Amino acid sequence: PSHKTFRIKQKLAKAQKQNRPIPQWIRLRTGNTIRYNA
Amino acid sequence: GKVKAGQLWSKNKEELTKILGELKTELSQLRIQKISSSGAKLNKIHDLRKSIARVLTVINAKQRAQLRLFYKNKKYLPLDLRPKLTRALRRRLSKEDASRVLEKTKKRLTHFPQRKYAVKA
Amino acid sequence: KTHGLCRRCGRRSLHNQKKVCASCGYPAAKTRKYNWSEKAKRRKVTGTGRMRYLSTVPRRFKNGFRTGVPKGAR
Amino acid sequence: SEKAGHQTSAESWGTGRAVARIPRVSGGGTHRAGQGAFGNMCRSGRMFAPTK
Amino acid sequence: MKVRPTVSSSRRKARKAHFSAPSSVRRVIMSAPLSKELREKYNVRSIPIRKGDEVQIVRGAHKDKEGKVTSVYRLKYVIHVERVTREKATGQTVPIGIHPSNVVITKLHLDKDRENILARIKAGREQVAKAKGK
Amino acid sequence: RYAATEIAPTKSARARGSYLRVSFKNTRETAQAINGWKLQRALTFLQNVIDKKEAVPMRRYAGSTGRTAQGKQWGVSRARWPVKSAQFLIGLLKNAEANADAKGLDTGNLIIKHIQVNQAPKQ
Amino acid sequence: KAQIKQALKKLYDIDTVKINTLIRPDGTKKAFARLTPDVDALDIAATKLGLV
Amino acid sequence: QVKVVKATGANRGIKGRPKGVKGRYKMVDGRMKKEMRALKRLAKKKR
RNA sequence: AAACUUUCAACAACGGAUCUCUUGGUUCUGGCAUCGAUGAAGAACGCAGCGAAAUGCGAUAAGUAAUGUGAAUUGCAGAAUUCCGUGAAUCAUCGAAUCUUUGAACG
RNA sequence: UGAGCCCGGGUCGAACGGCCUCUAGUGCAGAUCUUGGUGGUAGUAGCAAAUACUUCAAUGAGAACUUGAAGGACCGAAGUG
RNA sequence: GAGACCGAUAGCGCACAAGUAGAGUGAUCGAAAGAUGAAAAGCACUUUGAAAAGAGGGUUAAAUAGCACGUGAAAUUGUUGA
Ligand SMILES: [Zn+2]
Repeated sequence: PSHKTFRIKQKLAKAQKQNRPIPQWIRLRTGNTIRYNA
Repeated sequence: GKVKAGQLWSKNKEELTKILGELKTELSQLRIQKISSSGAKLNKIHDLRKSIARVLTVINAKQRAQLRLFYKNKKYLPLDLRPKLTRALRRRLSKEDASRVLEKTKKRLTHFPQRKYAVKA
Repeated sequence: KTHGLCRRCGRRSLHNQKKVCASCGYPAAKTRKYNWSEKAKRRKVTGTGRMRYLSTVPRRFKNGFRTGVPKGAR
Repeated sequence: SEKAGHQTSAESWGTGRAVARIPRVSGGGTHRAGQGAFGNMCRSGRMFAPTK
Repeated sequence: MKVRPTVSSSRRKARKAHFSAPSSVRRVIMSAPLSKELREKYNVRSIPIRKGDEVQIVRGAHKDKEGKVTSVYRLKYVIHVERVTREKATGQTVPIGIHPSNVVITKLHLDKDRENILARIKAGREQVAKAKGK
Repeated sequence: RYAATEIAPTKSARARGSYLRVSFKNTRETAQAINGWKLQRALTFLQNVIDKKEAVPMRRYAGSTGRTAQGKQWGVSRARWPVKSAQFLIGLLKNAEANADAKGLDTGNLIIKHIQVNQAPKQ
Repeated sequence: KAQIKQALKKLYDIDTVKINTLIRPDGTKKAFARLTPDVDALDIAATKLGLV
Repeated sequence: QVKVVKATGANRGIKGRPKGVKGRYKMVDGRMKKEMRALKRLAKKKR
């Protein structure tokens, strides 16, 4: 709801961060196998 | 923008605080002017951060050396300066106590200790 | 709802009425564990997390839990 | 290993259903749910006469 | 034949250690032989490769190409010899990874550390040569 | 790679499309309609299918399909208008025509010697 | 708000009439520092902040 | 009283309760047909 | 005759079997004895120039001190190293430090 | 005789076989068998109610269901606010 | 440190960002998923296409290896030939 707490606001922020896609320069590292975010 | 740990050891407390202050002031001014046109100023800021960590380590190390000299001949020491070991090792009997023996046992070993011998074939 | 977030284990298994975690039993000092669920034991056993301090013990043992500094150091 | 093919929770659905009477994994949110188990004919199942 | 119990002959463990070695270990694995002139001058057979050295490639498509070492890419066990390059599609030149075992060092980058390295290897070689000789 | 490997690529022009999101059955029938035809005749035919002036006969995949008088030209009653399939075939024919221009062939004499529709992994 | 005002005054020599703060959704804090009428924000931003 | 449901159509391969059934039910198959003949044959032979 | 149905062949599809490989598992054997109120095991949130996860670390935050080695890191960009040197390194070792909120958890 | 064995042609790229002994998780058409993949049915059943949509211009490669204007309808303050 | 063991439907559920994704109010349940090439040398440039892509041209021993990437069976399908 509109009423929340800073701590749960921070957790909601982290969930957004983990949804971010994969940077392109990761895919060019030697020995890399990561293609798409899971 | 990188300080050497070797130079910091010779310098004393008052000089170290001046270096720590000027490193932090430099980092504070750099960071605000870094928000625009990032570049070669980025690694200078990174080198500044490692310099701050280096000076903090030397300041703490010298202070603990002074305290250990102060507590050299005192019965109780701060838990920070006490040896860590493990919880079980800390509770273990001291070497002097675990080696203590009864007086009657000592008398028997004094006059009847294990000898060296051989048996012919 | 019937279950809320548990502070000790992080799961949404804290009963709102009984105020007891269905997974770890937070108000109780001991962590809930049962021998009829080997899968449950291995989910929360030592080694499933960070191992902040106990990872550093073996190196200190290998050197005898020594104290001091190397001779001639600066 | 003595626990190979055994560390799963499976139960036969019954006789009146038009499916083979083999223990099937419960659940419902995975590819594994509803799959046969505990049998030497079953993928990821216990082998016959496990080597001792 | 291996004798000491601490030595292992497992293929699985040898390949794991080789491909997961740290940078310091990889430096030893990335060694190259010394030239014949350098062998009779220093009484040393091999030495780990480094950036300043001059090498002559003796194996691969680059038959007898000489040049100075440019990079020691320890992450993929390759070295970059100067002017030993291939053009991409765009025409930009990229270096060709040469293994140190495929080259021979002709000129050695000299510094106090490497004179110490050569002296220690020579000391062992002459010690056993006289031990075996007499 | 292509299936008709008996044609020298120097004397021909080719086009290809993969994982195309059109009905396989509809595309197969309309490809069979223009098989062996001239390029310009096929292009006019495929346009006419879009405007419902000519119809594509449904030979194999024609289960419960309506009847029209436009199928009388082919000798069948079941004919249809695969608009989507025609549009995709137009693009490939135009692309193959463009590749023929680059090589230098005569577009007025080209015929569709080989046309094939295969199945893609399903969605 | 008290800490931000003191930090601005002691370090960058900025006097503020009031400071309004909010916590952004990502978890960072934003401070709106309104300056005294005597000083100019544009002049301070150009010199001490490198901002145009 | 017991509703016998044949495991065909939408009832083929269902883990639990068929949709349009109220109380105590029972599922049947062809495989059970051969069984019920077997137990009946054994009981009749023994009776 | 064509079309359709079927059989075979060539090529092309669908699909991932077979062969080959393996920083994995499984079993046996040997040396050794080391968690925690000096705050453990577990949970959470932060930290990289460009990172989501895994990994590492804790506002000194992909790390500090010391020791050894001896010239890198590398996906890109930017700094280095004067190399006749207290000295690169996502290096190894490791005796000194820093170590946010909780959690036996303790105003 | 048979289970099978051998060769030729094509594809492929890194290990394999004959002899004789030893050993076994050693030979499938079925088990409403397990997992995976794929068919006919089939371009078939079907894509519901909320009366209702229409004209020009713009965007755009592409406009019944995107926008502007105009028209025709509607919720009708216990609303489709 | 080893094996007359298993070799990606096998071997531990997990050879991979696996007790992960996901399911359940919860206790708990619980997968799938390895392989381009010696080296990315991962296709410059030209042309058609709105684009996705296609065709030339090129790298390579090989593209009958183009990241839907070693080899590529059968079921099932297209074209051609009878
Ligand atoms: Zn709990």
